[PDB]
This record gives sequence, C-alpha cells and structure tokens, in this order.
Amino acid sequence: SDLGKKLLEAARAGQDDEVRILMANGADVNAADDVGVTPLHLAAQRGHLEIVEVLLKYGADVNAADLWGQTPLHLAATAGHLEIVEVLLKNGADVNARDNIGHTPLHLAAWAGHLEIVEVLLKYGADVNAQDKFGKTPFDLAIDNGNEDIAEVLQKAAGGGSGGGSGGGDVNAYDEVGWTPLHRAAWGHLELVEKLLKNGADVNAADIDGYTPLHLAAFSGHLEIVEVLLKYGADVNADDQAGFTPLHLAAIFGHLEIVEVLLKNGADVNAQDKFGKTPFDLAIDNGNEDIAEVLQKA
Amino acid sequence: SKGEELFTGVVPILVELDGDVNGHKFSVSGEGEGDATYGKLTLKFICTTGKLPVPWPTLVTTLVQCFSRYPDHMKQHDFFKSAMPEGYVQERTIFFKDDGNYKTRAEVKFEGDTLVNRIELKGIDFKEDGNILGHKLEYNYNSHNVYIMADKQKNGIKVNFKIRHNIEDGSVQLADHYQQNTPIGDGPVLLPDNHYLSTQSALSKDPNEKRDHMVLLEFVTAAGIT
Repeated sequence: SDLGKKLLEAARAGQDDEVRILMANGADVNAADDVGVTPLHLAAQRGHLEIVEVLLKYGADVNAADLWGQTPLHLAATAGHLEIVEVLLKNGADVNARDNIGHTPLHLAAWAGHLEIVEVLLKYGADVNAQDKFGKTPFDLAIDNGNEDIAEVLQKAAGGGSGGGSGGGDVNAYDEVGWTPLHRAAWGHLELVEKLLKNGADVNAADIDGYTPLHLAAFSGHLEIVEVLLKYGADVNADDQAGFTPLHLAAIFGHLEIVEVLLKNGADVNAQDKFGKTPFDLAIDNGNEDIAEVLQKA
Repeated sequence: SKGEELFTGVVPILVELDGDVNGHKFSVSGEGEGDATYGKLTLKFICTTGKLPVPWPTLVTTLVQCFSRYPDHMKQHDFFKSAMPEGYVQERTIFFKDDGNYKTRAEVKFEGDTLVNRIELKGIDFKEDGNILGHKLEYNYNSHNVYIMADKQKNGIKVNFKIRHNIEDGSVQLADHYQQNTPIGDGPVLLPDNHYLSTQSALSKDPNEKRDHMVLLEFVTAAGIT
C-alpha cells in the first residue's frame, strides 16, 4: 500500500532502477490510486518502455481501466508511443477497448495523428468501423482534424478504398450536431465546397442549431464560398434559431464584400433577429459604419 | 507568446465553484489533469456541502478552455493560452429555455504549476417543478459546437453556443450560453479570427465515492481556420 504509492511515483517518473527495487521489495504491480490509475497506465502514457515491459512480466493487468474507462493502450496510442503499443498488444491488450466516450485506441491514434500506430492497431484487429458515443468513426476523427494520410489508410481498410484523404462517403451524411460535409467545408475549403455541390450536396441543410452552410461561411468570412453557395441555390435569408440571417452575421463581423453579395442575391435588410435587431442595427452596434451606409441605401 | 509553452504536457487542474441557485447554496471542488496537446480533460468533481441542488450536467460548462486542442496551423488564434499564466476572467449568462438562468464569473489562471478555475455562480428564477430544480435531466452529455469571436474593444473574446440537455422523457432542454473572456494581465494576448471548437464529453460515477459527485472525461478541439 505504502509501497504501492511509491511504485506509482517511480513508474510515472520513469525511474527504472527504483521500479525494480520497489518490486523486489514486494510492491503490488496492480496498485491503483484513487482514480484507478496503475503503474502500467503511467509508464505506458509517459513512454517508459522498459518499465512497461517489466510490469507486464510481473503480471500487471494489461486491460486495467481508470475512472474514465481508459486502459494503458488508450494512453499509449494517444501519445504515439509505438513500441509500447506493440508490447501492450503482444501482452493481451484489448485492441478495441473503449474509454468512457466510446473511443477505441484506433479512434485515439487517428485523433492524435499517429499514422504508424493506426497501421499497427489495424494489423492487430482494430475495428475500423467502430463508432464512439457521438457516432464518430476513426476515419471521421481523422477527416475532422485534417489528418488526411490516416483518412486514406482507414477508408481503404474499411473496404471503400481510394480517395479517403479528401473526404469520403455520402455527401449528405450528417453527424450528431447535424453537420454535413458542406458544413465542414464552408470554413474556407472553397474547392471542396464546389465539388460537394456539384455532387448533389444539400446546399440548405440546417445543423442542430439551425445553421446552414451559408451561415457558417458568412460567420467565417469566406467571400468566394458565400458566392458559390448562392450560385447553387443557398437560401439567402435562412434564419437560425437566434433569428440571424447570413446578412446579420456579415453585418456583425464587418464583411463588406459579403454584405454586397448577399444584397445582390436578395438578402432582406428588414429581417429581425430574436432581439428585434436588423442587419443595419447590428452594423451600428458593432462599429461597422461603412456597411451601415450600404444597408441603409438598400 | 509563451503562454502556450505552459501546456505542452500534462497539467494538474483544480476547480472551485461557489454556487447559489434560488437560495440553495452549494460548493463544488474538482481535481484532475488536462493535456491540451490532445484536448483532453480527466476530472472528478465533488459537491462538498452535501447534495447538489441542481443536476450535475447543468454545471459542466461552468466547471478551462485553455485545454482545447489548437492545431499547429491555428496557434495564433488561441486566446486562452495566450493569456497565461496570469490568466483570464470568464463570464457567462446561461439561459435555460422556459426556466431560470445562471450568471457566472470565473478566474482561470496558474497558481504554481496548477491550472486553477475559481467560479462564482448565481442562479435565479428557476421553476420548482422545472427540469433543473425537478432533476429531470438525464446523466449524460452531448457534443456541441462552440463559436469563438474576437472582442477587440475589450482585448478579449466573445463566445456563443447552445447546450442541449437530454430530458428523461426524450425531450431536450436548451441552455443558451453567452460568454465573454478578458485577460487578467497587461501582457499581449492573441485575438482570434472567427472559428469554432467541437466538444465530446462523458459523465460517470466513482464506485468508491460516497459523496455527491461527477466523473468527467472531455475532448475538445479547435477547428475552422485553414
């Protein structure tokens, strides 16, 4: 117990000598602190290969879960410790263990951008189709975080191979916040927005908060994306749940060129948000007088 | 500038919340660690005064966005870390649809090598038979988009989002969040272009904890800038 704490500190500190001393003196290899963290957790997390190996030789529980459901393999995979991931897998680690969000090690490797870990996990039977509690696959998490090389590997492993890194699947798929590929692409990925629209993406898909891609493009200030969305039928006066139209958003954030494009495409200057404010009102409130002039003249 | 260097590895966290909702006073303490490299929080909270008079999920957003994962190409848009170690003030009004509101003020800053979030919360106008005081919320949490904007005249940021709380009859209770952050110190801070965070959370219980409490695993990443 007292030895148990000392083994935890030693394992965390990567003090190989003290770990062996403490073991020789009868320390519990499966000691755990008050949040379920074990020496193997700490050694695996912090890249202490030799300590991971000796703990496992002495019978450390390779699949011990802490309070957050995490196993040592979760932590090693997140950290990108390749050799430790292999050792854990060679010592009976559950390759598809779940943390409390439902992440598998493959999710976490994809999240953290560790290509060699992703390949290793797949080799040892990782479930390429695993979904976390928010419906995300490892492929989804890779795509989200811009890890394109990993996305390619995962899509091929899932049997829909070729062209994964540049996104993949149904152009009208949606996740739990109601985001379609077009919602993601609206944030400055012009060529991808174009491709999606040409491939039949719903230009007016509203997410769980009521935002269309045009709202998000207006928010992030991407003129050419605002233009192409409108060209392919975007609802210029779509209102979110807060009553904001894209013209409201452009007026708040001082996007004059976008304001002009929206007006040209039939934006309503009299539209009121939930607080009764028009785009002109918000332009004044946010110190954008030039836009206010254009809006009044309209 | 170098505030982000304070987050290159695992950082211990302490949370202290002083609350009063419709006259029910309570105190919450939390401890754990954050790793901003992966946007990961591993935390446990205890209501130290006794029974929590509101549902734990209503307190999640109040209970350290400096631990969000900002990808390398977005490092110049990370206001939260730029304000460290002196920290920032985080203020919110949270409007629970067809019910009361929380008003919160927190200081988030380093105290020694620990990142500390110290909060005062005041809740008013809640319905005794509502989802909050009636404890009709499920013990779980959804994924959200958090929208971040610069507030130049305050040398800080504005933040807006809507939290969705699952209710036990299958309905959803909205909690509309209006947030502002301002630096505590005089040093330079990063004012970001418009962008968003995407969040994941899981709530659970410690089987060995007899007090009213919440175990929280959280992953948050920034995105939306190329």
